[PDB]
Amino acid sequence: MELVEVLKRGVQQVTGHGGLRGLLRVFFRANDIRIGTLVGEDKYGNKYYEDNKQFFGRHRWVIYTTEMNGKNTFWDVDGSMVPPEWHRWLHCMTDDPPTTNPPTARKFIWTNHKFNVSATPEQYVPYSTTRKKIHEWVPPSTPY
Amino acid sequence: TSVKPIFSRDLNEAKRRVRELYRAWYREVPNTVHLMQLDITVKQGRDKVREMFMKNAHVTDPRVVDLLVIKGKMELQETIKVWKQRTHVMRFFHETETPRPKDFLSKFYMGHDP
Amino acid sequence: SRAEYVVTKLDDLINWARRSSLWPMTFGLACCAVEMMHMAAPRYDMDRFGVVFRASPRQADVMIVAGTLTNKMAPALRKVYDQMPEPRYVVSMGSCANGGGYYHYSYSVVRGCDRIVPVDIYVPGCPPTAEALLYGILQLQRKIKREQKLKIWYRR
Amino acid sequence: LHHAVIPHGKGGRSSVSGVVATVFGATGFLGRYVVNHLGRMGSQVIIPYRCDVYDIMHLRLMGDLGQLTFLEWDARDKDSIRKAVQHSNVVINLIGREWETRNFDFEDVFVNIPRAIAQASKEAGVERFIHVSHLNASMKSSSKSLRSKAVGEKEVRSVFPEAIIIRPSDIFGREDRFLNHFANYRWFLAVPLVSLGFKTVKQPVYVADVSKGIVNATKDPDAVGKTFAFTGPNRYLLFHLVKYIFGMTHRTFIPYPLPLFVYSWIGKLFGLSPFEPWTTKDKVERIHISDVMPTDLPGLEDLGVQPTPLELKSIEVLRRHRTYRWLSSEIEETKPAKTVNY
Amino acid sequence: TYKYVNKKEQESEVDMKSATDNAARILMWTELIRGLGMTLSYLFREPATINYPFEKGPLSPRFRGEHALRRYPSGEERCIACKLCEAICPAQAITIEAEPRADGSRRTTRYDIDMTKCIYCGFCQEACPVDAIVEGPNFEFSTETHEELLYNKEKLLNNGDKWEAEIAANIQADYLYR
Amino acid sequence: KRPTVRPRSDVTHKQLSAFGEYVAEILPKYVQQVQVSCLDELEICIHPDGVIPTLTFLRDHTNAQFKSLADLTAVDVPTRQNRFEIVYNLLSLRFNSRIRVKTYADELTPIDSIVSVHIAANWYEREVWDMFGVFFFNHPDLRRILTDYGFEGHPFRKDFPLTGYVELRYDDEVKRVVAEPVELAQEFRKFDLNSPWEAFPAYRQPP
Amino acid sequence: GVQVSPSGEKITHTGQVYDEKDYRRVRFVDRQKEVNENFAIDLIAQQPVNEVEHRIIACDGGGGALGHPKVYINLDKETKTGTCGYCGLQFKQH
Ligand SMILES: NC(=O)C1=CN([C@@H]2O[C@H](COP(=O)(O)OP(=O)(O)OC[C@H]3O[C@@H](n4cnc5c(N)ncnc54)[C@H](OP(=O)(O)O)[C@@H]3O)[C@@H](O)[C@H]2O)C=CC1
Ligand code: SF4
Ligand code: SF4
Ligand code: SF4
Ligand SMILES: [Zn+2]
Repeated sequence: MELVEVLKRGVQQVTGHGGLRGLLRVFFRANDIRIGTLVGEDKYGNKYYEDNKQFFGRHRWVIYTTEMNGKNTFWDVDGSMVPPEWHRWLHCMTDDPPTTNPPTARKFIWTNHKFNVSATPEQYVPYSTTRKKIHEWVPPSTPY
Repeated sequence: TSVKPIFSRDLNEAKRRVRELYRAWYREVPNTVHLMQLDITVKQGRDKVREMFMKNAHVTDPRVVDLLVIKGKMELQETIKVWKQRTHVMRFFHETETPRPKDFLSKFYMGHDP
Repeated sequence: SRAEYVVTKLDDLINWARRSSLWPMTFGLACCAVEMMHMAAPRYDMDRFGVVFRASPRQADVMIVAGTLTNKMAPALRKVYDQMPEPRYVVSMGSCANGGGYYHYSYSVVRGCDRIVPVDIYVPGCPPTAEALLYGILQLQRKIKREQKLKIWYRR
Repeated sequence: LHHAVIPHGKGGRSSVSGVVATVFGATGFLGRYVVNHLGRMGSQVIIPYRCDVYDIMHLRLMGDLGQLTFLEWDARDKDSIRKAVQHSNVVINLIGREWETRNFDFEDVFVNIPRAIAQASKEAGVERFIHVSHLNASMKSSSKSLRSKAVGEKEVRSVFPEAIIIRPSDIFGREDRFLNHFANYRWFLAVPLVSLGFKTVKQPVYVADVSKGIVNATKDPDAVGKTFAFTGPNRYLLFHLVKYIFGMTHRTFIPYPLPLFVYSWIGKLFGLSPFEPWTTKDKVERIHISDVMPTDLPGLEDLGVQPTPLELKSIEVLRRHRTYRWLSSEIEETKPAKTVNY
Repeated sequence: TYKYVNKKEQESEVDMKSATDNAARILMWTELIRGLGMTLSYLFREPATINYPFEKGPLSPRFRGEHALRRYPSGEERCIACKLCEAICPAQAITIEAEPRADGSRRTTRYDIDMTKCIYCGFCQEACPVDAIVEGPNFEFSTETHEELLYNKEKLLNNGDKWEAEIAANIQADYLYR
Repeated sequence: KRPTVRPRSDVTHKQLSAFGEYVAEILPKYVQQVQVSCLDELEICIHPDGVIPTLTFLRDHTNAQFKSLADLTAVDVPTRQNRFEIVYNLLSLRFNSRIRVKTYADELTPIDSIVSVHIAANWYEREVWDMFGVFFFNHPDLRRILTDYGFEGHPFRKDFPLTGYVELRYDDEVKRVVAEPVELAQEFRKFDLNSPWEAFPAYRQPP
Repeated sequence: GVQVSPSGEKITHTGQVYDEKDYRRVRFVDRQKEVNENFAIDLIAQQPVNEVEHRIIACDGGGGALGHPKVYINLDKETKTGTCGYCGLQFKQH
């Protein structure tokens, strides 16, 4: 009956990630055994998938890297790791992934995406950008 | 001249209300210090009550005095009940602000204030 | 083996239990708390991360200061913050709570809850998207993930 | 005089006072109040810390946007001190612990570190350097802590002349280790004392008076090579002081004699605990050392701070030791202690 | 036109069957077992929850989030120090102190935004006549200290050498509405 | 024809204008300067001593059943000697009309309360006092409703600075929330936006 | 095009740096002073000077509505080259 059909789909998910070790790397790391079409990959390592059958919101997902900039992000995975060209697609702002519709290239757009930094070094520290407004008087260097 | 009265025929009559409000506070300092755990002793609490009155002892308009008394009773109502907590009652004592100086030379040394 | 190594694993154990059981306090002041409910709503369930709302400060680990903090309320917020047993965390949410926000220049708004409670993470926005607060909660969880409290104890 | 350092404003937050300061004991008990009085006015306090970033959390108050900068360091490891005392104008060294740890002796917390802070500050080019010792810091002393501070006080001055050596008496405060100590003797049925506390005189000083003194020590043009002694008034007798603590903390009072040799060995037992010990052989001797007179030193009055009597600011700390049926009692019902000029 | 919500139509009409229907209702909790039925249905439904870190909820091109100072394709800064984004900002979050750039152009020497004062209202991007300041989709930039939310021109150009691959597509897909 | 300009239903201007005169000659002892605006809304100015008779009349009278007190505001105008211009907006639910009643006041010239007539005033009635310092007679409770328990001020007065005179912060020396004089980190930037040209010639004021 | 000041600090495109003796440098200790390395003076100069046929040439950002307001330059000068006021582009004739 239909119960065999769904139990057959479960076998596909549990045995559709290369092997056992492949299942482990995603089950405890993403809590999502689903499998869908591989739309593309980043230069950092992020893998983007899509499954049109599922409902809105759950039909596009990432499997993040294990390392982005010498960070060891196997566990410490945060949302600020999707590069801009995919952040548009992953958030359902467009139907076209950057694999088929590449972003316009410019000589000043960042090549290496930088995740959010809040407590690690290489942190943002605000400062004033204007120069001095009042110049003091320098006295003569010799008496009288 | 020719201004309508508010709870005061003349200054002397309005001075009785102030004396009535003072008797309401002097009887009240020993109950707030205990009802809400204040770090002050009753002797110095009554001093602040008296001090807040000498701040306004130079006024002579009957209408103004009545409004001062009306506000004081409201200030007393919020203290009779514990509507205003230890944070609000201890706000009068100014236990944190640096004592602003009076000597001109001290003012001249720090800041551009007159 | 070294005694330091065992210490860190215990440090990571105590931190882990404090990461996956982060109970906030039903303390939404105004107008960000509507998006603090959406965080509790079906789409962005907080029970996923073992995050459960509890009314009593005595049983709350984190305090989400969401909404404008006014002078009349300032004494109450500090009192509630004091009641939370340590270790406790504060997650300032929204512009009104981070700084003064839209009411920075009003006469009855404390310009940011950082003046009254020590804030651990600031979630910008007005209101922050339910994801923006969830990124804040997760970024708070990664803060506990690196405490080093038992590791320093061996060094004392 | 860089234009940034010049003082500005009416005094308070969001102001400038030109008191860029490196406080090396901010996480402690006296450091909390020193930073507060620096941060209450306009001062950029650099707070070196080795603790958890959680234990320094409470210090992110009492200072406007970016008036605090937290840096990590290790006392043994050089080149982390210089990185913190580089741009500062005044360095306030409050480092001090009342017991030995596995890594740090008293020599390594009262003599070595102040030398490293002092040497790293003179080379850096600071103007002042405020140091804290104890009033009973005589070389000819009995406590291991007091004697070490005596050497550290001399060694700090030799490396860094024109230092300000502050010598507070036993400091009492909210999270202190003086009134919160005797008040905690209730957990044992009685309060052991040496010679019932007679022949011992204490001159407690309030923290805010001490921190006001430290904060005004980085302003007053004089007091650049002087040695102070913040003692406070009302030299009580230890029996009368502890009897008064239980007067506010309406518990009991059952003093009894106890030789100092037994009362030290028992104290030495509590010093074996890996955590913060309750008592130690060194803390037994400090509590039972008569405080010298302040005659030959300037003191608080010569610096612009009014000493605060114990009776005024004792209920703030001893309220939490009361129980219900005595939590609401006031200062009036205590018959305060008797001062002794002995 | 009104509508009665809790007004009985006609009453005083009950027989044994109607009487026993109410007895059965009250005396066997029929309308409470009816409420249980709905919750039981909901258990057998797919939860709406989405794994936030791995699948992120939907947005729109007009979304208003982190700020960003844009540049022309050549590389030149768009902002020309016209200073009417701080005229309309209803929180006085923006400050500008522009001076001539020594090559003749009118450019800014300070463009600091206080993200703790900002209310993400979008008036500054619709006031700018060169699209110099925009608001990219970055809603996730929470920090661990108040200071990193006080953005300055250097941060705002970094956010703008980063999200242009996104910001350009968003503007290119809603500028016709504007 | 003119999609921009609002349609003008001049019928409701005549009805209001007739009623304003009807109220004017049925209560002459207090009524002053009844007027009707372009936007068809009536406006009656009343001597402050006549607040109760006018408000009681406009509620009970059969032809004026203004039973709902929409709000009780107050406009501060330092120009005029009687600064505070208390406003009463009223609603009918019978004749489907709104009527405004205005009186003047002063920081030393209180006004009689209305809680006897409209209980809705009660909270609005304190809000004016808390915000403008306009004492009201015969009120039951009359305490601050909005401001903190320790404001020695009246925020909505035009002579009150926007940032206020006091700020709250937490202090460890005293272990409670304390109050200190305000020192803003970035001063409020007052924008001088007024144009120097006569936008509306219909409101010219000759010298 | 970022140059380091003698104190080792990085100068921004607005020419700012903190002196070696300024106390405000503390904020950068254990952190970094982010500066945008894509300067605006240098990038705009690397563009070629366009040559047109008319003596009056329009300039907009290029995309029309995505550029800057429509302006008109005068190219009668021969010693200098006309510059658009919004974007730093340049135009000549001949
Ligand atoms: N009764 C008193 O309190 C008296 C105090 N004093 C002096 O006051 C100063 C501080 O008083 P108090 O604050 O009450 O004592 P605390 O122990 O409360 O202050 C300890 C401070 O010193 C730091 N510290 C201690 N040992 C080391 C170390 N080995 N390496 C680095 N940092 C260290 C602590 O850092 P962490 O928090 O990481 O331990 C903490 O910041 C001391 O110098 C003491 O001698 C003088 C007379 C008596
Ligand atoms: S920050 Fe915005 S959303 Fe949050 S409380 Fe303030 S106004 Fe409301
Ligand atoms: S989004 Fe609104 S509040 Fe924020 S900077 Fe722009 S104009 Fe100001
Ligand atoms: S960002 Fe735009 S509106 Fe603001 S000053 Fe620059 S050009 Fe003008
Ligand atoms: Zn151009």
